[PDB]
Parts: sequence; structure tokens; C-alpha cells
Amino acid sequence: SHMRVVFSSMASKSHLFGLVPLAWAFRAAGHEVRVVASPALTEDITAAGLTAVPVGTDVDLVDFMTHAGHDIIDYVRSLDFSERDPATLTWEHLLGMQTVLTPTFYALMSPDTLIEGMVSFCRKWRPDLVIWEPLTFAAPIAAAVTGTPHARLLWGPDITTRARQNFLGLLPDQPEEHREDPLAEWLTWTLEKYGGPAFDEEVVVGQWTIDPAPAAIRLDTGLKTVGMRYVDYNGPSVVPEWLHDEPERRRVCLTLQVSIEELLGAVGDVDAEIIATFDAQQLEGVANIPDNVRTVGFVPMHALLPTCAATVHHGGPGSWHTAAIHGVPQVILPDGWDTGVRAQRTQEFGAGIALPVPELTPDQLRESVKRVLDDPAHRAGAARMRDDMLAEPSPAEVVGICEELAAG
Amino acid sequence: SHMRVVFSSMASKSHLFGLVPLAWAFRAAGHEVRVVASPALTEDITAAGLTAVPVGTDVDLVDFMTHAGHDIIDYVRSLDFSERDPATLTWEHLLGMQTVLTPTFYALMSPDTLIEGMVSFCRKWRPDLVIWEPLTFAAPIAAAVTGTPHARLLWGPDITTRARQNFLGLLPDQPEEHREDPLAEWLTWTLEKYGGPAFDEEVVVGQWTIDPAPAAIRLDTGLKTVGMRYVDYNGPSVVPEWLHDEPERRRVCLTLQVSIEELLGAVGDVDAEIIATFDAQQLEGVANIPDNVRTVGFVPMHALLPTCAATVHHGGPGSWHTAAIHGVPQVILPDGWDTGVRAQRTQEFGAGIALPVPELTPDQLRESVKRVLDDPAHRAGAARMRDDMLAEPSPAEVVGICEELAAG
Amino acid sequence: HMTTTDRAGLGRQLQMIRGLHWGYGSNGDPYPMLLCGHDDDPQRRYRSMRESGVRRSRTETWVVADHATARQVLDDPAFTRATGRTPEWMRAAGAPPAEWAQPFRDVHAASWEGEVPDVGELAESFAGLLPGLVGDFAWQVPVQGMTAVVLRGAAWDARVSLDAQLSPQQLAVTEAAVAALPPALRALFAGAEMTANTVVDAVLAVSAEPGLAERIADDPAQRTVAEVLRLHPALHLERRTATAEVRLGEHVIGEGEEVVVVVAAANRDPEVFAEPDRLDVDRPDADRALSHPGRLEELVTALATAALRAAAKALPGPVVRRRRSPVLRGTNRCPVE
Amino acid sequence: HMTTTDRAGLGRQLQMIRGLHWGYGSNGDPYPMLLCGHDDDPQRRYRSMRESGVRRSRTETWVVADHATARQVLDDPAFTRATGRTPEWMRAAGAPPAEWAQPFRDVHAASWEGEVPDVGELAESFAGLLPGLVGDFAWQVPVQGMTAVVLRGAAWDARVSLDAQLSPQQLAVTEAAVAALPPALRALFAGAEMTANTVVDAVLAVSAEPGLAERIADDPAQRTVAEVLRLHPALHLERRTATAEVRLGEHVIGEGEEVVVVVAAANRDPEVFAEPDRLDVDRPDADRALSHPGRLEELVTALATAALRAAAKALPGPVVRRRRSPVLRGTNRCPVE
Repeated sequence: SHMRVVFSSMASKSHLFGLVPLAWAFRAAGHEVRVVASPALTEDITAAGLTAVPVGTDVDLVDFMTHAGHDIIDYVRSLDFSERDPATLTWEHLLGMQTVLTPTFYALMSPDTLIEGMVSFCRKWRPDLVIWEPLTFAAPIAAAVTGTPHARLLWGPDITTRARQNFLGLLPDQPEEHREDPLAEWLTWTLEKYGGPAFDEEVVVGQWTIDPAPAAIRLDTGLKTVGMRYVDYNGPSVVPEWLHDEPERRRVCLTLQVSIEELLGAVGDVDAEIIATFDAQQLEGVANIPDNVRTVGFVPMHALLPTCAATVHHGGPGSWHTAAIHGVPQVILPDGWDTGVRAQRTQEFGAGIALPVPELTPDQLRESVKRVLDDPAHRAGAARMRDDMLAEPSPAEVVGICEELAAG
Repeated sequence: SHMRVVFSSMASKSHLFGLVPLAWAFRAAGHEVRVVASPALTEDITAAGLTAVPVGTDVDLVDFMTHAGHDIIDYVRSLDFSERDPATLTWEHLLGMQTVLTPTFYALMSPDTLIEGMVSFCRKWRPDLVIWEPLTFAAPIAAAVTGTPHARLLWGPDITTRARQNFLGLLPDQPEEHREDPLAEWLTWTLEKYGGPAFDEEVVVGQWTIDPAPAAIRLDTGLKTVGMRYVDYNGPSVVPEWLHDEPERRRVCLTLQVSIEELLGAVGDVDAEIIATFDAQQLEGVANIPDNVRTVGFVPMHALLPTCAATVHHGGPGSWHTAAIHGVPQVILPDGWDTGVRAQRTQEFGAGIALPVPELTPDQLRESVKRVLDDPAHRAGAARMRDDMLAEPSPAEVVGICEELAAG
Repeated sequence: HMTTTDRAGLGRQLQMIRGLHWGYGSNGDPYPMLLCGHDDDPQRRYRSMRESGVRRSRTETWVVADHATARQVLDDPAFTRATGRTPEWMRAAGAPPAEWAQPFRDVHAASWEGEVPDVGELAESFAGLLPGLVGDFAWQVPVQGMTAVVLRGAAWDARVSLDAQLSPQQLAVTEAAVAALPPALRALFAGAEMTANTVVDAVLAVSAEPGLAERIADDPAQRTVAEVLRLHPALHLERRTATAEVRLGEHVIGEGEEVVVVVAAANRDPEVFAEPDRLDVDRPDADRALSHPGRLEELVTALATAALRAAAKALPGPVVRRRRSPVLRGTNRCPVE
Repeated sequence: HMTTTDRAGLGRQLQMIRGLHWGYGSNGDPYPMLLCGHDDDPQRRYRSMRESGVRRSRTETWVVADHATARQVLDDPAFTRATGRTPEWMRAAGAPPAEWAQPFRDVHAASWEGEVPDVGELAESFAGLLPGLVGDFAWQVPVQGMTAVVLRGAAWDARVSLDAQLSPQQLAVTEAAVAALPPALRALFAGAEMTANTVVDAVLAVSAEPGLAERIADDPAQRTVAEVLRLHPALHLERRTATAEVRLGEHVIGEGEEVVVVVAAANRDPEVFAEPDRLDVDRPDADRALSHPGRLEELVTALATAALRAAAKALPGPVVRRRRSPVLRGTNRCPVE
């Protein structure tokens, strides 16, 4: 039966992309699909071949970031969960995250304007389901007010959910007066503005969650999960003529430290064809680094990764997930809280190596690339992950699971 | 089971669009989908959220059209099939079409470069299925040479197939020496260039054909048809804030004669809210025409048509199909061979009125708009068409039918 | 011999020109619709071409059918059978004549300056041929004749060359000509087909007329061959090109600008010939235009004259004609006895 | 009373400033981490603030904790408790202080120029209160006292006002203050909470010391109240703003540029006070900085002095403190007997 599905993302090209194949999945099923977001995300929605419903007005980040926000970029790079230290699990630390990230990021996106914009569209268009990016709190609010079923669609790890579950876990130890919950206080006084229902953790996590990540690398949250076979989307993809041919020698593709990018010479000491995702602009200073190295700029990963014996990347979801589904061993170079956590999970499983960028050494990379290419274990690990993922339903099949869940 | 599907269109934005929802249907099913076309169509492929494989080089139409082709635009506007006159079914006339349209259009697109480009990609990428726009003969050639199953995906009527079936139907009456077949001669000497199989009508029509048009308005060709529930794609769609609200009074939307566009006053004498798809630029001369009329420029038809009691349009596939699936009665203003034929079929069924633009009068339009709004028959007709279309499989379901057909 | 790649490129060119000729033709202009030769009867188009006198087509070309202006240009020396200029539509279409037409336009240009035996000594060999015609008699006449001054099948493949210069033929047909096309010998191959259809049209015209039938047997005539080449010339169209700018009735004809003389139209002007579309063996009107250097026309008239006289004894199915021949209008099947 | 829309806008502002205060604070700067008041012990941050002397924060603000410079600015008349200038980070954050802080900064600015009865005639009424403390005794003292010179619950809701001027409180907490906030009466509400925590901290300090306990009963003293307001002042921080540019140790302080005097740090300088972090009732060091026009400080010292003397007889659970009070550091629960 025919449905009206709303997809909502915050105005980030980096975030919308994780919803794109499932939006198209619904519309191919014959359902009405609209991507409700802020005017900024409109070009990116239309470039995904999707219908945009731009609601509300844009937010001046440029001014906020130049004067206030920049320090919060310096604050975030500090936090590290991949090791589970007791120091990071203190009430003082956890409430810290909740106090800073709630206004400076979650609520900075999801502004005054967007939430009333979505609540207006939902009241009018009368959707049957709302699928949202995990940090666009406007959508569950709109869905709560309208009484519309809603579900989250994850890309990387659900680190915010784990951080929150821990924060709430400490609330009872603290005295009644010392208790606080910025995200709940915000969403509660927001739900009141539209006369909506009482606050429920259901507005923070969804009614269910869809994760394209294999069961074993997912964090334990207890939330209703619908696993999904990952299908890549990463904006405008154009296949170059050179990527038509089956490779000659074995291939390692390098995608984007403190190594002065002169690290290309380190991966050059590896016995393989290297495909570097760097433009002629990005490698204007490199003069002796190329030998077995090929520089081809930004190319489709879903077309390149099927031809690689191994991969070296920043740890981004697109790179992680695409390599994972193709059973391609990984050498992750993380710099974010979200990337480190996942890089650690994938190394524990044996589908690769996690090389934190602050600690990173050119010797480590040469050894790590040599390790994934020669040890049949990393491939075997990567083979299990791939097999887990291909056993999950395709976005096509997930449409029926949502359809059913949406009913009850 | 996982497939490698190639979609091929000629370098026309007007033609690619009819393949877009089925390409996305396959990829959501977890299959590998690549749109192989000439470098010109690349921006439009990426704007549909699809992966482009630009093969070969572009064709200089601007030079060809300025000096040779323009007359062929004047030649085409002459041909009219909607009435089935005996004069148009003469051997002289039919071979005429075959002699002019084969080089000046079919083969003008599908150039030297594209065909070798596609044959190269297919030999390398090894697709499992090739779905093509009905007039991109490079794709069936590539599919013939590679031995890959291939199918056509129609949008408007299959007028070329009907014209060809008639042409071949007269070949036996003519003496052995007076016989000719430009399209076969071209495709035969093309198949020889890649050493491919012997010529088969299977290279002209597909191995099967997919048509989003209701069974009753389809032409009788006898070809293996897979009906499909239509899902609109018409490039970058952005919903305006005014289209969120349920309309007040009944709505008629007008989309693009010899009436000096002063015809707006004729539809203004109709008791309804008129939504004109004209920009402020297109209506710079109109000074008294608006009264109940609203000018909003290009808007999403799949978002506007669900709110209309009736529709007035040029007869284009996007407008026809979208209105048809929404049971919206139509007043078609045709100017093309493809549009007239279909406009006549839909009027015969009683889902609307066909008003040829050479014969068009402002009195005819006012009466026709009044007729669809007041006679419950046009709605009832449009209701049957809609019901036929919703009984056909969605592009989601068609993926399995192709999958199965592709095997045997 | 030629690669399937250049073959593909050639085929595409031949098909584009014909496509544009038909398009232009169907749209109005009668010269390219004639050039397609989809009809077997061209006489209404010739009336319209004569009625106009001089008119330049959709292609650059000047169409001269008025007998007055037709003779005017055929006699003028600036107008020659050489390589002219490429019109913008053709190079824009991607088919320069220098490519799809080239061998064939050199054939038209060829001159046979050799002794022409009109002895009629030929009619001696030609006697024992018809037992008690396109290939069994008509095409047999030039071969055995030129042998007693050039292989049968070779000349038959090249027979389309003088049509191919203005009208694109099929790819296999164009292919077979180029491979069978040899100067004088080249020009002789051309005359062989010129002679061949003359024999067919003459025996066809004699067959209908009551007089000509038993009359040809009385005096074995050159008068019938003359009259036949008026109603059915060797070349209906005559491709010429200006070297220096010429003024023809108020019209400026530029250098390298093509002019095509419509000889078959001109040879049936109501003002120049009495009962023009009527076969009259004994007619004073001998001001008929034909063919430029050489004596090839003189050679064919002799081969055809000898032929008509030899078959004077036999003189007292459906006729199929070549469908892409707007220049020379050949017959492919002529049954029977 | 206020709409759920402006409420939403206010909440967002209070949450943004606190978010940025914590971010800036966790990153390094000790003044905004103190402003969050997530800790109950601020004494290490005060050592670091004194060690530096004068330093301007991540926000525009100048942090004066060195007793030498602290007295220097408190005595200078350019530095006043008026509305300064909006720093770029705040307006860029979308939270002008003129909006989220406004009522509260007018309270700080308020002056109570009324007769202050220090008679101790107050201690007569205050006698029959503790039977044989935050709300049952301490908060009871200012209400009955100001009545014998302002409702209980009303003053209790506004009690956060002098913290709210520098540190954003919760939305409901900020909401309840604005609705319960009344000039002199406004300033009296402020003094009521100043007096309230003074009573709690004094009874808490007396409770630990062996002398002070049974000694206060001997002579009901003003010396204990003096020493308590040194280790635990009415206001730990003192928001001031320059009217004209001032030079403080090589630093140019611009017009409308905010300066915050860290009174609690200053009042424990090792160079100015002997055993500063130690409670010494009989100490010569009376060079303690406090509070600007008015006599509100004189009013609270009297209400607290009368209170300490009345409870001299009783003097011989877990203490919970208000968590968003970097200015005045209030207690919410003080059990028991």
C-alpha cells in the first residue's frame, strides 16, 4: 500500500548522502518521497535526483564559526572513546559533552525556523513515515507533533546514543538538584511550542533504527534495529576511461596528517599499484613520491574499491561501508571521535588496521599496507564482514519492513 | 542474485529521464548500475543521482543543424499518424521516413564514437543486462556483440515500431531490386565492424519492452511487453511553499500555439483556479489575461497534478503519464507525431480531449476545459486509466521480472 | 578491398546525403526528390523544372531545364565536368563529395579520344545473338563490340558509377563499383552502360510503335537511335561546374558552383520540339542537346545503331528499372521474346 | 507570564552561552569553567587566577584576582555595575546579554539607600526559631527581619538573579525569577539570599571549629560574621564595566569592556592574609575586599550578626549546594540538628 515518506537531514552534504539510496528505494516501490530540509541542502537534494521541500530559512554558520564556534571544533577533537578510559566516563566529562554539543551543534542545526517549517509541512502533507539522519532533531519533533511513525537511518557508529545512555546512567547517582539534561530540556520546551506530546527518549533515538553496518561492529544500545545491505551514494560520480580495465598488478587505493603528505613514498615501497585520490593541485609540492603511484583526483569509490586488494582511508562512512561490502581490507587513518571508535571496532574483528593520525608514523603505514596485502587473516576478517552485510535486506526489501513497522 | 546493469540513452535530457526511476530501482535492489552515454549527457546523469560512464566523444549538432538538419525539423512536423489516412501508408511515404530519419536522427545520435565506446565498456565491465531508450541503437548493438540480454524502456507511444512494422509489411509487394532497408543496412554493417551476430529485428525492438502506459493506450506491435507502474522523474524538482496547502477552489493547471498566449483569458472564463507553468519572462506581454490565473514558473508536476481536477498540456510523456496515474482528466495541445497519436488514443478512451495546435481556437479551449470539469465521463475515463496503471508492477517489482527474463 | 571501419564511415555518408536529398525533396525542391529516383516516371518534375527555366536547389546547385538556357550552358566553355566546391550542408553533414563521390566524378570527367569504328562492320558479329534483353542481348552488344574495336561482370559492377556521382547508391553497390572500376577504359565502361540501356529503350519503343516494328527490317535505323536518345538520353542529368563567374538570365553563377543540365527535360520542350513526349522517327526537330571533349557519345550511337540493325529480323513480363539512377536511367530486367 | 515561543528563544540563548562557556572552559580558560560551577570546590581555580593576577578570558572579560589589583579596580570610580558592551562571540552566538541577562544585571546595579537598622533589636525576634537550616532558619532570618525594618516564596524564586547575570540558569529557573522579581525592594530580595547563605556558612564553620562553637554562646560574634564573609563572601565574583579607558598593570581596559573582580580569590592571597584558607576568628587581617553606592552589605552583615547571636544557645546529613552559582555560592539543603 502507497505511502507518503519524509526524509530529513541537516544542511550537510556529508549527512544527506546516507539517506539517498533508501529515499530512491521507497519511490521505486511507488511511494511519494519528499526530502524536507533547510534551503542550503536544496542543490544537493536535487543533485541526488530527489524532490526537495526547502522549509524555513538558512543559518549563518560563517559568522557563528568565525567568532564563537571555532573553539568547539578544538573542543571536539579532544574527546576519544575507542579505548574506553574510566576518565571519560565521569559525570563531569559526560554532562560536559551534553552541555556543549546540545546547543553548539545539535540545536545549532535544527534551528527555530526549520522545526516550525517541518511541523508546518507534516501537518499539511500528512506523511505516513519520517526517516531522519541521526542528528536532525527537527524531524522526530515534527513526527512527534503529527503522531507520524519515525525511524533513524545511521551511517557511521551511534556514538552519541552510547554517550547519552552513559550520561543518563549517571543521573541517578547525582543529587536531585545537581541533575540536568540539556537535550531533554531543549526538546521538551520545543514539543511544548507545537503543543506536541510529552518528552520521550523516542524523540532522541527513533521508534526503530536502520544501520547498514554489520551486526558485529554495531555498538550495544538495545534499540530496535533493522539491518540493511549498504548501497553507496557519494554525490556526482563519473567513471573515468582508465577504470574500465581489470587491473594488471594488485591494487591499493589511498584516499587522503603530520607526515607532510610525503607518505606517498612510504606506500611506494609496497609491492602494488597505488591509486591516490589526490588532485594535481593537492600534490603540487610532491616531486619524488610517485613511482608505482597513480594520482587521479576524486573518483567513484563504489567503482574503484571492487578492484582493490586493500585500501587506506580517513575512516569516513562512505569509504568504510563501501570497502566493507566489497571485503576489501582496510588501513584506517582516523582523526574524529566517530572514526576512531569504528576504526578500533574493525581492527578488533580483524578486517584491518587502525592507525590514529596523532600517533601516525610513515614506518607504521608501510608496515600496515604490507600486513593487509600479505596476511590472509585481514582478507578473511574482511570476508566475514562482507558476508554479514550481504545477508541483510537491500534498501528495496527494507521498504516493506518500514511499511510494516509504520503500521505496527 | 547480484547483476551488472547498463542503461543507455542518447544525449538528450528529454530522453534520459524515462530511464531514471528504473535505474534507481535496480541499485536499491543492490545491483551495480551504470548509465553509459556520450559526454554531453553526463551533467544530467549525475543530476539524477546516477553514476555516469561517459564513452566516446560529443557530436557537433549546432553546425549540422544550422546548415543541414533544420529542414528535417520542417520535414518531421509534416508526418501525422493519429488519423490513419491511406495516403500515409504508401510505400513511397513509409520508405521516405526510413530514408530520412535513419541517418538524420537515429544514426546522427548513436555516432561512430559512441558505439565503439559502448562496445568497449560492455566487453570490459561484462554487464548482465542492458536497458535502453527506444532510439539509442548503440546499446542493442553493444548488447548484441557482447551477447548480453537487452530490453527497451518506452516513454511515449512506440510510433517508430508501428511505422517500421508497416514499412517491412510493404517490402514483399516491391520487386527484389526496388527493396531497401536503411536502418537494417546501417545496423548490419555496424554489427560487422565489431564482428557481432547476424542482423535480427531484435536489435531494433528489444528482447522485451517495458511500457509505463496503460495496456489500452498501447499500440499493437506484438512485442513481449512488461507493463510497469509509472513513477515520475523530470530533473531538479523543488516544491514551493504555496504547494503545501490543500487547494481552496477546484484547480486546472495549464502547461505551455497560434493563439498569441493571450489564451490565458480563455481559460480565465472557466470557473476554477488556474495554475500556469509560465515564468514572469514568458508572460512579459500579457497585461489583462490574469484574473483567477496564477503564474508560478516550472514546478514539480508529480506534486501539482495530485491537486488538480483537470490539466492542459503539450502532450509530453511526463505530463501525460503523471496526469494519467493521478486520474486527472486531460486537454492535450499536440504539435508532434508522437503527441498527436497518443492525444488521439486518450480521447478515444474518454480520459480527455485532443486539440491539435494547427487547428486550435480559443473557443475550443474554453469549451474543452469546461467539458472535462463538468462531464463526469472524462473523470471516469481517467479513473479507468489510473486503475490500469496502479495494477502494473512498480519499478521495484520490475527488477525481478527483468532479473528472471535476463536468465531465460 | 577496404576495411569494415572506413566502409562504416562511407555507408554513413552515402545514407546522410540521400537522407537530406529526400528530406529537402519531400519538403518542396524537385531536383533532390528526382535525385532519389524513387519513381519510375520523372516527366512531371521535368515539366516543373522547364516551367521555372533556371532555379538553384536547396543544395547550392543550379538546375537548368529550359532548352534555351540548357544549350546556352552546354556550349559555354567555363562550365566543365571537373571537381567543383563543397557546399556547406555536405561538409556540415560530414559527407564531403571528395569522399563519397570521388571515383565516380572522375569517371564523368573521363574522355575517350580514340578512333570510333562506326563501320557497322560490328553489326556482322552482333547478328547471331537473338535466337529463333538487359543482360542476354543489350549488355552483350558493348562487350563483344569493344572487344572488336573490358570484362562482362567488371563493367556490370561499375555500371552505377555515373549515377553514384550525384546520387548515393547502397554500400554494397558502391563497394562493388570501386573494386571493378579501372582513363579511356574507365570511360569505355561508362559508355558500355550508356549503350546497354539505349538498346533496351529502343527495342521497347520499336515494340509499341506500329511502323518502326516491321519498318526497321526494311532498311537496317540511325533515325530511331537518334529519336530514342531524345526521349531517353544516355545521361538525363549533366553535372557541370563553373571555373569563372557566369551570367545566365540575370543569375550570377560563382566559381566552383555546380550546375546540372536536365537534358531529358530540355529534349522535350514544347516550344523547341513538336509533340515532344511522342515517339516520331521522321521528325525535322534535330536540335536535341546531349553528352565536353571526346567521342564516347559517337561510340555508343554506333554500338546501338549496329545492334538495332542486327535485331531487325526479330523486331516484328514486367519491366523492372534501376531505382537509384536519376542520371542514366537503367533497366535491370527486360522480359521476354 | 511569557509565550512558549519567546521562552523557546530564551532557552536556546541560555543554553548557547553555557555551551560556549563550558567549551571555552574545558579547552583551557579557567574563568568560564568557574562560571559553569559544575564543581563544589573552586579554590584551585582561584589560586591559578591569583597566580596570573590580571588576564582577559576567551570572552572579552578581564579577570582580576590579585588582591593588589582587585582593590585597585574596586576603588577606581570608572569601573561601575552598569550595562557594558556586547562581545562579538555573544551576538554571533545569537544571545545578546541585553536579552538573556537583562533583568538580573539591573538587580546587580540596584542600590538600597535606606536606613539600616543594625540595632540587634532584630536578634529579639530571631531568638524563638530553632527548637530544642537553608529554608527553616537561614531563609527565615531575612524575611522576618526585613518585615521588622517581601514574601518568602517570591524572594526564593528570585534568589538566582545575582548568578543569572553572569551564568545562565535553567529555563524554568530563569522563568520563575523574572516572574517573582519586583528598585530598593529588588535590591532587598538580593540581600535576602546574601544573608541566607551567610547564616548557613557561619553555622557550618562554627560547627567544625572547637572554640567558635561554645565561644559564640559566651558573648553573642560580629568577628565570626566578618571572617566568614572573607572565606565565603556574599558575591565571589564582582561584575564591573569601564566607562573610560583605564590602565591596570600595563593593560589597557576599553570603554564598556567588562572586568570581573574575583573577591573570594583576593580574600585568600597568601601575601595579604596569614593562613588565608584557614578560619581564624581572632585575626589582625581586616583588609578584606567586598560588595559601589548603597548600604546593602551593611544590611546583610546586621541580619546575619543578629541571627548568629540568637542561635548562640543551639551552636554547641549531606550538604547539597546550588550548582549554577559562580557569583553567590548558595546552599539548597543543610541537614540537621
